[PDB]
Amino acid sequence: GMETLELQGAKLRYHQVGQGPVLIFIPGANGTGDIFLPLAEQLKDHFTVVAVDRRDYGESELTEPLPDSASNPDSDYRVKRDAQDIAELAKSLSDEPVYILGSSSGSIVAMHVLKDYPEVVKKIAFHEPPINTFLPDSTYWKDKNDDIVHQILTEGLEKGMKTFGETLNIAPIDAKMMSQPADTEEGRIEQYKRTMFWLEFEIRQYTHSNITLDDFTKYSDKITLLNGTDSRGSFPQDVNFYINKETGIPIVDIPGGHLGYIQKPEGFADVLLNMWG
Amino acid sequence: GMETLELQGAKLRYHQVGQGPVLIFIPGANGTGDIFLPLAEQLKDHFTVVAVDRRDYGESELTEPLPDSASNPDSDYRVKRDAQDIAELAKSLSDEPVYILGSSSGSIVAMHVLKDYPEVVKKIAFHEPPINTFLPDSTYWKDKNDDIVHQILTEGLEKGMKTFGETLNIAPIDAKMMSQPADTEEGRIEQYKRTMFWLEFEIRQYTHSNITLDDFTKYSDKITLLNGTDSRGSFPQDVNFYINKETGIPIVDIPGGHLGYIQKPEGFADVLLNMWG
Repeated sequence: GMETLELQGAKLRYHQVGQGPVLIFIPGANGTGDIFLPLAEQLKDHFTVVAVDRRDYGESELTEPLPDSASNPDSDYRVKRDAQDIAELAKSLSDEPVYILGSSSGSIVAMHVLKDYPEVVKKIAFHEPPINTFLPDSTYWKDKNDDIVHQILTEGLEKGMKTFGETLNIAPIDAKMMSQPADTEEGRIEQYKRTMFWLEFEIRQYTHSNITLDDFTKYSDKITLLNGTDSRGSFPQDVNFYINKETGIPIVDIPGGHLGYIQKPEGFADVLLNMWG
Repeated sequence: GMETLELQGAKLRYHQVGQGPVLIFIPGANGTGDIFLPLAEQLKDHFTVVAVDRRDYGESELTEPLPDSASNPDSDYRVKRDAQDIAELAKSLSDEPVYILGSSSGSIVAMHVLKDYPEVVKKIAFHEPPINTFLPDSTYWKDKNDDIVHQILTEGLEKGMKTFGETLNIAPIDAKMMSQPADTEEGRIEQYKRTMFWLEFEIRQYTHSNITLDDFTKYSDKITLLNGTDSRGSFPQDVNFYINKETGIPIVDIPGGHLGYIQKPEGFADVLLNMWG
């Protein structure tokens, strides 16, 4: 089983194995203490090894939502919160100061532990830290860092709905508006989760729904098949062409492309109104 | 404000505007009824226009978790659930059958409405549906569909931690293991959310933490700077080089690369044991 320390705002889960003085390992960008278990196995005879799931990852769970300003690139809430987690964890296990090793972003947490709770630090190791703040060329790296983040949020969205549109033969215009990044940071990540949910839970399950031609001839007099006039050649229109030629349901051409209801709202209306109004 | 219909397992939110017979619009892959508002504005004088947030998107909220088998590419739970939402929505607003238009995946929902609740369907329109099941070449498109999904889950993970590793000058080996896709579907999307959380809430906030050289000289006798021997040249090691040359904290070389604690667990141990044991 996995150990639990209940602290302010989170249930902190850790692995613990061995005998002796306490050795705490703080994980980097992966964030889970399991990456240290093959290391713990070697040291188990000489230290009580503690490998923590930092509070936002793995078996740890938040009992309170992250403060809203945590998304601000400048916030320091999470890194101080993680360091207090480690100090509180050391105090729960040992009456003397403990050994601490951090790697990558975990060594940055380790830097904040020494700075703010040195009383728990007997000895400490910083393994390959990527912090840039004190470097004479800090600005160069901080700006490089902000650039790739903003890139990835924007480029990840459009890269998926392109190979897709390209195999479905949709108009480039149409893929653009569909994978148009939102005008905001949270709205970019907002849109980003939807797009993943749509991938895993919608596209495969719906395009292979159990629908047959008998589901079109049954009430075929109630149906209309709509093709946009800007998006000829796309896979969706070939579907309509097949339904039409096997069932006799008419195809009505309607302005705009695959998003014609919002591309040409007035023309879409006029066709709908002529159809049903 | 936005309207609410409470149904089994979800609070279904919709927009409603206009006068006359009911016109329901079912959104496609974006999943939210707001995409139809410029269209509703044109029809508002001739229909009561209803533009639904399908239950997994937007202002709609699940009151029960999706059934676990929803992630199976073959599941039909969500598409039948969405169609029942529409039938229940039509019944709540109109004593006579209503007009229904679906687009893209929403027209696939519309196909399931006609099939299962035709009593609510007065007239119905399928706008450019991407369903392939009944086509003579179904298999060709279904297999194309599964391919891009499995691609995107795998290729999205590694594409971000490459431009990153390349600007931080980390060893290719090291980027590989860090953006190594998990051996499972949920574990690929599992790892995938962590990676996004790490982007937005960790990398910028930690690498620009407020740490100065005085946070290294203060208890510098307790500190050790660790560089892996396989990852020379990377940005993290230049950080250590700077700390070392400004403060006198020694650098201990330790086997493995940026993930040496798991790459060379036995060698990492021996160096740690010689250091502190």
